[PDB]
Amino acid sequence: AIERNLARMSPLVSVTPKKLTWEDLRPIGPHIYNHELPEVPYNAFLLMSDELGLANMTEGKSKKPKTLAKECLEKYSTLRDQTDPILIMKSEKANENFLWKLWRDCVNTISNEEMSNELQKTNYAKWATGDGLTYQKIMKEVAIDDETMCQEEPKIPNKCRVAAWVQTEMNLLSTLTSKRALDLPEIGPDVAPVEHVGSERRKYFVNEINYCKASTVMMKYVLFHTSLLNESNASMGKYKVIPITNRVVNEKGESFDMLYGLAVKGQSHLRGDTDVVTVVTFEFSSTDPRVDSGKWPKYTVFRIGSLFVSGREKSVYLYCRVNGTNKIQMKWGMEARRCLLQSMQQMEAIVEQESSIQGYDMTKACFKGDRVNSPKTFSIGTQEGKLVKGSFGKALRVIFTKCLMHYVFGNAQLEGFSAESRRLLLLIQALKDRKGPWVFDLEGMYSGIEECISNNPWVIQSAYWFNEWLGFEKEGSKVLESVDE
Amino acid sequence: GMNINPYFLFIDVPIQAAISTTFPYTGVPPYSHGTGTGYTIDTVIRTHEYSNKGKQYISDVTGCTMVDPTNGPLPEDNEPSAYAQLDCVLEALDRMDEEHPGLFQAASQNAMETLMVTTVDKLTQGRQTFDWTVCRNQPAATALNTTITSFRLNDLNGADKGGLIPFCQDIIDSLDRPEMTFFSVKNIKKKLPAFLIKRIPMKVKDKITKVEYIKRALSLNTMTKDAERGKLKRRAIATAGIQIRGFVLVVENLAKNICENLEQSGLPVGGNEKKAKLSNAVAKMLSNCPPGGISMTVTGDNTKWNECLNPRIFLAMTERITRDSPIWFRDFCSIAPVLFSNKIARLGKGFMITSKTKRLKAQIPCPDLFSIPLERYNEETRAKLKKLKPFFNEEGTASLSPGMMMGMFNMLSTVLGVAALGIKNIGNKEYLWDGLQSSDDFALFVNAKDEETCMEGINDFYRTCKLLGINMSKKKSYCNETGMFEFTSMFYRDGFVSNFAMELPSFGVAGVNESADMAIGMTIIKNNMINNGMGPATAQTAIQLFIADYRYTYKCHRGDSKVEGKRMKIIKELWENTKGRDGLLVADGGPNIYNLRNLHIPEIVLKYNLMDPEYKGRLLHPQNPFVGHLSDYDAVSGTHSWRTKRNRSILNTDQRNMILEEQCYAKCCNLFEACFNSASYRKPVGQHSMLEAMAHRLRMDARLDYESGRMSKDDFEKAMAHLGEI
Amino acid sequence: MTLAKIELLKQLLRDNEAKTVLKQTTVDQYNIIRKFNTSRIEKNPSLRMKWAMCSNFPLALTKGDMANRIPLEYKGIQLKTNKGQMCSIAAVTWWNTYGPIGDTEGFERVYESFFLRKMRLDNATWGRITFGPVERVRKRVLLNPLTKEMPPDEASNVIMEILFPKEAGIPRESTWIHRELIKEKREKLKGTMITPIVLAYMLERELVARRRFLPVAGATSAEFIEMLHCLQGENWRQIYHPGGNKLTESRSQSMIVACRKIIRRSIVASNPLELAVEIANKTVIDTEPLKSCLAAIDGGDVACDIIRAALGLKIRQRQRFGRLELKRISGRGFKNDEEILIGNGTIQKIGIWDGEEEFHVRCGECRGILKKSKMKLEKLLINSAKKEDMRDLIILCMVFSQDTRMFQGVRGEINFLNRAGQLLSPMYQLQRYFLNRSNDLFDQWGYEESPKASELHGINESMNASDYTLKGVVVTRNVIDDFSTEKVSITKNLSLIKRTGEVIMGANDVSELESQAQLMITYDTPKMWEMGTTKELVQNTYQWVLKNLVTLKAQFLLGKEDMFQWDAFEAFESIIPQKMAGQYSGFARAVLKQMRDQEVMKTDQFIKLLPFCFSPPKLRSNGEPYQFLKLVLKGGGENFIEVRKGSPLFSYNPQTEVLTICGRMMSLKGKIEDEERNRSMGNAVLAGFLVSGKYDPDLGDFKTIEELEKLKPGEKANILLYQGKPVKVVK
RNA sequence: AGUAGUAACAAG
RNA sequence: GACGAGGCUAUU
RNA sequence: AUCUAUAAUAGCCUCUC
Ligand SMILES: *O[C@H]1[C@@H](O)[C@H](n2cnc3c(N)ncnc32)O[C@@H]1COP(=O)(O)OP(=O)(O)OP(=O)(O)OC[C@H]1O[C@@H](n2c[n+](C)c3c(=O)[nH]c(N)nc32)[C@H](O)[C@@H]1O
Ligand SMILES: [Mg+2]
Ligand SMILES: [Mg+2]
Repeated sequence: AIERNLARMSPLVSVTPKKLTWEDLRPIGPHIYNHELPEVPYNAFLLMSDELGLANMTEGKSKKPKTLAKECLEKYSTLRDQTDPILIMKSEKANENFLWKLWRDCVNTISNEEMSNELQKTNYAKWATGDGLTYQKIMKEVAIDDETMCQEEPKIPNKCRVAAWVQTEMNLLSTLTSKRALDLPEIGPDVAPVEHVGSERRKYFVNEINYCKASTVMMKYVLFHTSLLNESNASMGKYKVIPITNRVVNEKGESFDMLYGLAVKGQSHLRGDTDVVTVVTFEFSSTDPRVDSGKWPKYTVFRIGSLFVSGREKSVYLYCRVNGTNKIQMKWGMEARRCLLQSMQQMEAIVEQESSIQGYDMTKACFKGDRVNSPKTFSIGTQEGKLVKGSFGKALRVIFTKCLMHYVFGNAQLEGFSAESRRLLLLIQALKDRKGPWVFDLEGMYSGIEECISNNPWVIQSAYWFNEWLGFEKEGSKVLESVDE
Repeated sequence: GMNINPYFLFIDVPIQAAISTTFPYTGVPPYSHGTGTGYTIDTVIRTHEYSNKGKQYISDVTGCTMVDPTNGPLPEDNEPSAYAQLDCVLEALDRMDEEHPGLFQAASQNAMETLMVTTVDKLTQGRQTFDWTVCRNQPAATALNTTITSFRLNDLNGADKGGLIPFCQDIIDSLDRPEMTFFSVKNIKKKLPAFLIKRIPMKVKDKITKVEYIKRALSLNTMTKDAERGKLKRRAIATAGIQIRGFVLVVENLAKNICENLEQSGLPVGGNEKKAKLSNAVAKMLSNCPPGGISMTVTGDNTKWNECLNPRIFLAMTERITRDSPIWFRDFCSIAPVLFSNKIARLGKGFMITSKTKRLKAQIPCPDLFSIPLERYNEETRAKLKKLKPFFNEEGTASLSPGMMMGMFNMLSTVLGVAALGIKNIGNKEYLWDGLQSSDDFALFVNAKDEETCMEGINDFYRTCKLLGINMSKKKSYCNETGMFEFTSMFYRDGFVSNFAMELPSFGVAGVNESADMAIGMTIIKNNMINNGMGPATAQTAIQLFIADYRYTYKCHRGDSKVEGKRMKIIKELWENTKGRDGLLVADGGPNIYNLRNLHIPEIVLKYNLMDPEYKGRLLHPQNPFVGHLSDYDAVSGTHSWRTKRNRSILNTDQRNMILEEQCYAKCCNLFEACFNSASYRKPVGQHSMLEAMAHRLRMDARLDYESGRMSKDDFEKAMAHLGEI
Repeated sequence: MTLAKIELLKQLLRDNEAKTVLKQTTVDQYNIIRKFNTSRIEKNPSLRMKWAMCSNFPLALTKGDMANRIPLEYKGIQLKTNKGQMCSIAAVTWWNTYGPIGDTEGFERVYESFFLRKMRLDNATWGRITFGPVERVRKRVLLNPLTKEMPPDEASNVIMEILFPKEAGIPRESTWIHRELIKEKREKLKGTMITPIVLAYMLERELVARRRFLPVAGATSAEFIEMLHCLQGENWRQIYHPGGNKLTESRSQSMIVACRKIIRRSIVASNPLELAVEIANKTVIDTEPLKSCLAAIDGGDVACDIIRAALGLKIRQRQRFGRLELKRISGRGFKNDEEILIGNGTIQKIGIWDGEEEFHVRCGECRGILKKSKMKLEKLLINSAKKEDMRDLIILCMVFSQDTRMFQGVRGEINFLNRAGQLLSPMYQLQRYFLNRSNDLFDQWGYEESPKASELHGINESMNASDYTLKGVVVTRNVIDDFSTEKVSITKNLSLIKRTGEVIMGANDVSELESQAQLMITYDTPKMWEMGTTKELVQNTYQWVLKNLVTLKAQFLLGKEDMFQWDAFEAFESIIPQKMAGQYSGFARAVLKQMRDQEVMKTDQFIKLLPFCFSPPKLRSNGEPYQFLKLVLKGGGENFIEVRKGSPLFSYNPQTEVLTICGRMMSLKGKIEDEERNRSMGNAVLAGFLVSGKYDPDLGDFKTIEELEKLKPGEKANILLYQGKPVKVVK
């Protein structure tokens, strides 16, 4: 029966096999290169590379977030007492007067002798938090009778092009700093030799990750989300000022409490997991928003003062933004430390491979080299169209930053892009291994990839990076086409 | 300057070796919002589009519009097709039977034995189940109890016999009753000023007609799925009722028995067992490659797997498999495909229409979708409703004869895929194909003399699958030389590589309680070390991160820390009062002493010798009030085995009557357990009433106490009087 | 409290809803109404817990005096609600700080298994940690040790007997073996106040086994599975010595595995006896020398006896077939693979033992002498013992004999593969199948007149002596005192010969089945890796070649044949099947010689082929080497080396100059000449063949190995090196 | 507004 | 408002 | 030689555009 049915089945019913070549792999998402679209704006819940933390020496006594914020503001009294705003940039639909009033109310509430962080429900606070904005629910009969009630046209995420600030953020977040933010608790003493090996390797890995800017940003996110969830549960019907705080340790062992800004939590009656609580964030920064204005459509920036870091003083701006979050996002922010694991497990695996090839632990050799082996190096990036190499620790920091960005910019667009581009990556690997891959509908796969590149900054930058790496891989393969031929 | 490109890692590491970095599972999983009606209507429309060239008629039992693509015209293009040919399916099944003698007979006999020794309580083992009495979703046990009670109202007492077979006979008979009486839920609305509307549910008798009951029995309740990774767009899932679930079990058991003995099936094996089987199969295919030839592996997914598979083909499959079985079992196995061929899809909550200027919103339910002009719907919804109209039922449902929206035939769908894999050749051509199947995912190994012959074999396999109603996705499938492939998200590159990312979400605090969560976290770390290639340094870091997450979740920071909190004050007081502080649990502010070598030891046991006697006695108090007690029996678990009172207090709903029935059941069950201490450990058996069993047990206990001196004359007389009065 | 229960039932029966629920709900339907719940269970408990811990009173208190002991407030912290009383986590902390002190007898008893686990960890020694390839196999293994193990149904029946004897139901005969145990347990729990269900799961924890599929490498005993996460990864091994005591069966199995590995390594060496002795003297089974373990245990296999003879010990010719011990008396058997048709109709591949053999058979108490022949059970002389033990011994002897009647007596379902497709020993499966269904075996075997001799009488299928008895079995009154010896001298080739010179055992009788030892085996020698699996050996050999690449290449260019002799290559030779070792050696030597002499040298191919040049060459009758497309190695279908293309064990990327060996990447940068990228691979794939030019269409399709082998010298041929790259070669 | 994204929340 | 199947885990 | 045998609840992972 199968033979008879296949005999009469049309030839048009075909899998249409096509041998894959490097020339068939085109760049993914060409629209990210056309300047008609606006460059993708900054939409992360908090500033990451533009963050500025007011530092106050502590005595290892985590008194209270309110007391910490008050003492930090007391140290920087000029910023605390700045009352007259000089507007620098304004969000399209924001009321800069209301935002400045809310900021001043936050500062006054933090600085008052009272022990509470509650804010009154004033006109500007109500506007900022979005009070009374939910639609009234009416009966089905009246709505059906009412001809003006129509189904809303869904809002689609818009299309954006590559923005250089994502590359800048990647470059800056993966660099080493002088501050440690990780607060890893102790474990039991090592007894088995495998435990001692693990501790010796953790030394290098943590020392590499703990000092990078991405670790400090991740800790800020984790602590803020923890505080926000606690406040949302504890204070459902109150406006609360939640300081954005961190604790860092210098290379000399001295600790600092860092205040990056203040947040205002709106009413939190989150019955559902996707229910939204509005958070109004006021974050200190030194970046002038006008240098690349396309990055800050969502921010209302005032200039509030200046600070001294060296012989040249640096301006201090206040980035003010209305934002929102839900319980799922708060829960997943409290557990962002897992980024570490995903970066560590990968890199450790590589080290283990080398160990199996050498017959001894290769952590020190991989990180810094030894008598018999030169330090292991990875292609890390580009500089003026030429491939640049970096150390093992740099690659570890890059992978950690990538995982942190997966958390920060993660949504359905990133998920779909990751899956489809993973299929494409497997095809490229097949090409590199000289496995002679074949395809059936390559344009369909490319369309599946490109359906997910709309406005996620990480997805757009990932498409750009994928195209760059694919070009480099084509250049490399050009030499593999003339072996025994 | 120098710009970081993370993809450059792949220049040094092969994609498979660094595959974990392509899974962004530290980010928030996508969640669905609002109604799933749009997705359900899209599913209905697409299911009917893939079968529109089939036989369209009207059901004489329900009056629904029915589409039958089976034995329909062969496809003329590469679009998804549901026009499976019965002859080709039977030929594939006969080839499978020839290659595995006695497999169908053994599987059918084992399934029949299991069914004969299966009780009605097997149906309580499900999650949210569609309840026809309330036309809602209720826990599987609740829906089963409601169905049993309603059947009792309609002279249907098969469930008393205890077996699944008499209850399924009762379901079949219920389908024939001219009318149905049952208990349903009715809400009373009260006006509580704030004004708000307060809902008070209660049970009330109700009656429906034969056709309405049949449509409810065949109905599927549709909802939206959340927390799904790797998908840009959301989808709708479906759940069936008790009538369907009764019969799905036997078909699933039969298909599982068949699949377990197929070397080409990836089900029901999973985890390390699946890895071992797959590795063995790949090695076998590698060694079986003809010399001097080419072996090529196709990583493939099937597109529209559930949409295009037809329950009629499944009925044919079941009839073929149970060829040598008694007639009763063949009918029993045929029931489920029949019910699925006549299934009806409930379309969900509906849609929402709003006035932006007036700031108003309203929910139009499914029965009233066409009550408003289609111009008041948005573009996509209007088009979908226009396409849905022919299959729409006036009560708010849709006829869904084609397709497999439920997705309850994973094993049988795998059997069909393996039957496709078992052809291995068309027309004596110079190629041979084999492979592995897991539902819609497959890996196809084709051995031939050159690449072109392998491509011809792949095309032949594609067309053969088309003949069986299976559509290989040309967009998400690819092929290469054997040695590297992907199957069910497992990546083989000269062996299966570890994928650590998929395990990341499990490294958090479980959310049972402090002690259980500590145990779960340590066990997760240990098993990830064993299975997912997690090195010792990463394992220790995972211990540290879990400890940090645990301390912040349970507000049990180190007793020598300066963190603030209601619990932390007492934690610091305990830290001051304690001498052997190394024996304190982490939940009590104690230090963490876990390392790699002791991940498998519970925390209390690990610190047992270090505890101070007073702290140990307080912690392990037999009568601590934080753990439930049986009623006063002693509880050996500590004070950290507490339970959270999960009160699902839906806002503005006052369950003054549902809670009453729940409490009545609880009191009866508690008394029964007090009479029968083994009931919790072993399921009690018996077709007699609980009252009679309890009465006889108490009579025996009283008499034996009297004879043993445990009870005196007066108490014995009282007990006998009460028993006789009862 | 019977009267209290009766009064409670009477009070409950007043409620009409409760009365109707009790009257209409069957005992079976209780299991339904126990799970009745009007509300769905909340999902995502992690988020629910993170949210609830921020609440004020998320914990439920059990009403009673102990809940009342908790103060309403403590230093400005409200611990309990002032319906269902709720408390804060601070209430739990307060109880742990100032609560009443209780007796901890219950916890110590309920979790005794975990305390044994902790003690096993504490009384353990840790060895060194080694870095290197570790090939792991996924096997179904036991997770936790159990003193007594039974299947879940038996354990459940025993637990019901111990804890709920009244409502236990039918006294299943399967519980008989455990009756004594039950009494013992009822002794310990007579006056315990612990809730019975907790005790039941304690007993399950003590009795019911948990078996899971896990990746293991050389240590499958539960004591080692407990520490598996620390034992090894994919690239490192951690020596571990668990505390407690280990069974004799585990020691015997581990020593059998060790001896088989030693023989397999030694046979390919020059003077195998000396190497075998050297390795054996340094072999430790967990924490005891191999020689001592061989001296103590009374058992083993051919390899164990050979190692005993090599060490100067006395050979014990004992064999184990599950339930019975068989001591050789006379005769030598040979195992051959053959497809046997089972009674069910399915042909199964089984190892059949030929020849005539005599065995002292012991099972429980029953003893006997078994005379077996190829595929036939000649005779079995038995002594009177327990009828049950007598019939188990008889059926065990019949199945052990591989008789045709036994195979044809199968009527039902027999699984020779587990759900993962792994091969289960056919003979043990047959033994298990026929143990519980001996009726069909006896019916198929046949019967004949019982012997009428003075001391000989038959036995029937009715487990009693009678005038009818099954063929072959004969009872005797000649009491035998079991087994309580021979003297042999081990020769150079590990063959055991008597004083007469006849060979009684040899290295060719050792089973080739690779198995996972139950106890960790260590070799206290720097060349321990030579006793590893095929993949580990391949990776280590190629790593050694890479480490000495420069000196090896220099010796090759200057020297001619001394480079082919190395101990690393000797270890590599042990994983090559001996049939092809000489042919592979000839092929590889010819290829390397042609690469050198013709000056077209390719480093990747040289490295790939060098290990295969160790065995003495074995050319064809016409004086030319055999030609190969791939060199197959022991174990698995993925263990082979492709001459032309890459292989799962060996692949080379010329673009990046990266060698992938068993999944590990190494760099040839520096140890390579870039000009080798322009060099043609067609000169290093066939012995005696050199690339003559471009692929000529005139010659036709690409020739095969046998077609190449028959070509005359100076003749061209089209060759496909690999996909998309043809070439033509000449001899 | 904002969150967000094919449909919701922005309290009931 | 959150289904089916497979594997693994914890608990009674 | 683990093939057998295996109560219930819950969690995590895998498996339409
Ligand atoms: O688990 C494996 C092995 O380690 C274990 N085993 C074998 N011998 C022992 C002893 N003596 N103590 C503890 N454990 C032991 O059983 C498995 C054996 O696997 P394998 O080596 O592959 O088995 P083998 O190849 O030897 O043949 P097999 O039929 O499985 O029998 C193994 C065992 O039985 C002996 N045997 C059976 N028969 C019918 C034999 C025969 O006819 N002639 C001879 N000479 N021996 C026979 C085998 O020789 C072994 O003793
Ligand atoms: Mg697939
Ligand atoms: Mg799929």
